[PDB]
Amino acid sequence: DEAGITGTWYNQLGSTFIVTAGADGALTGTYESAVGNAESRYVLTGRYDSAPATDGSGTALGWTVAWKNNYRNAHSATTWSGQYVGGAEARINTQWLLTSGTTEANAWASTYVGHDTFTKVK
Amino acid sequence: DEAGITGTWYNQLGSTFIVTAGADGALTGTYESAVGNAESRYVLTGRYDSAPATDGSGTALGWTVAWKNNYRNAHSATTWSGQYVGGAEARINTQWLLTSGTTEANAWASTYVGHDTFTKVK
Amino acid sequence: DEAGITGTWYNQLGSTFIVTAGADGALTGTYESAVGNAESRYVLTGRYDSAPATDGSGTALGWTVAWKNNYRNAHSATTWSGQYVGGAEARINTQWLLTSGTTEANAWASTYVGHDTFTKVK
Amino acid sequence: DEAGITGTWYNQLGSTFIVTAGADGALTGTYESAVGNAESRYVLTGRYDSAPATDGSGTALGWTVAWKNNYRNAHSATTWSGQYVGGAEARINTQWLLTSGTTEANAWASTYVGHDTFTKVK
Repeated sequence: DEAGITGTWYNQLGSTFIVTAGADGALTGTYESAVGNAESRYVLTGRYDSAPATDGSGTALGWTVAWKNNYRNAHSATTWSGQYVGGAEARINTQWLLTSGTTEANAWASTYVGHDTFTKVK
Repeated sequence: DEAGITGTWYNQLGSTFIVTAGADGALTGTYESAVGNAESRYVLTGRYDSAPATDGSGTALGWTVAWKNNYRNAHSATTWSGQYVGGAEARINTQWLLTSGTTEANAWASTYVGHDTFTKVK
Repeated sequence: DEAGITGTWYNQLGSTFIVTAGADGALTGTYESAVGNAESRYVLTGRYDSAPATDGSGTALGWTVAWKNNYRNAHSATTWSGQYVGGAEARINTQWLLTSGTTEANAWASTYVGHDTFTKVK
Repeated sequence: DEAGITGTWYNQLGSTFIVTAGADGALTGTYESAVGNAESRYVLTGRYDSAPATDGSGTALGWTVAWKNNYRNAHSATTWSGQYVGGAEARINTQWLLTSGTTEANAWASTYVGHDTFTKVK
């Protein structure tokens, strides 16, 4: 599913995920968040299963954005872990962890958890 | 903290995380899990905050491993999201999400969550 | 929102959440999972914010089910943490953690994470 | 493990978890957080597996605190999901989800995730 994953994806917040899937399992591209302490595009990288099961299962994948670019630095990183599901209404269904750099006293509150669903439309 | 992060790290399970931190925010290297459906080294990639706060806060980072190599394919991916804390007993404190490729009927059970602490010793 | 929360709720899997909200912040009732190692109803208990903000924010709440009843014992417990949002299309938006009893060797894989959205219809 | 679980527990932050395990699977008691927007004791309730496996596995359990008492209201709830491990150095190993009541615009950032380990000492 190199073909299936590569391209522009959109989540329920209106964020834009632009990815290229490599034959080797690499994910590279850019992320633009519609929310939070974010402006414009941020580098992403990640990995995907380049030889998924042929029993109708999804394709496992994940990627990271560190929220620093030329405009802003939110001193934080998000990882998305999920699976690509192909077909007429292709989706990437994810859960994510957003960690901030914190002092040791605040480290208990360093990490948000959430879920994003990406589609090829909207 | 390019210097601080780059090198060999070990978690509480005895897994080995070998990383290079790029001046640009890139993380590249290899991961070897002491547990699960895993053998030998797997590619990782990720990102880190290359200009962290100077108020004693940690450095945010994350990375992904897709559990396919020349030996095995576990049809799964783990993302670690966390922060690097420098000093005499440097640590990377993480939480992680492990997603399997699943059928739609099993997708509710696709994702494990856990936490790993990495040190430069053991 | 004692009135708003009390009643029968349904999630996207077709599970049924039957709850009573107490004036004191208590949640009591029963849960029936449409999936997994589950049959019929299981006891639940939990808590909710009985004096929520009046600025349009949701109402925080959570509850637990241990997956033992007279029929089955899945040696596991799920906690849902979320917020109630009132109005024409009332919802309870949750994330959940499902922990199994494990041996120490398997404890890294003890916990699933997911998300459920409950509505008053279907 | 009604006997094993019932009593006073302490986590790595110095919080105090006071619980009674019922023969029926109920957990009742009080929680006092050493951190966050919290003062004094808060009601908790939860559930545990009252007939765990006899193969050396832990005992699954969970509980909820809504962060309202006579002193403060943090408009939030935490759920802990985990397992009790008996013996000389008994532990309750948990992961937790802390949800705030939010506006719909902030709901993506409503939930923290973390992990607490409880012991009978300190």
